[PDB]
Amino acid sequence: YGPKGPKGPKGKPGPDGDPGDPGDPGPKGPKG
Amino acid sequence: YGPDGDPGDPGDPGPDGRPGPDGPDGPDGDPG
Amino acid sequence: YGKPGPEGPEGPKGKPGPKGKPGKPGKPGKP
Repeated sequence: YGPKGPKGPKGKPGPDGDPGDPGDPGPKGPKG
Repeated sequence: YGPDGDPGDPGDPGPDGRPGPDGPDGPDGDPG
Repeated sequence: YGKPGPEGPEGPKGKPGPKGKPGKPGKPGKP
């Protein structure tokens, strides 16, 4: 038996994450 | 020769996603 | 020595982006 070969190249980077959660609501408009 | 080497490490986590959507419109203002 | 190991698996999907900006203000109230 012989020794195992060299460890392989690291994998490619993963795909992009999703867009973030929606922001909070705007404030109430100014009173008249 | 020997057995195949170990698999490479997993790739890097993918990039962070983009900023989330803008929040909803705020409620309209009170009558004066 | 044996042959090189295989390429590793692709990385996982990235984390969600930052939370979005606040929405715009409501319209001004009427007189």
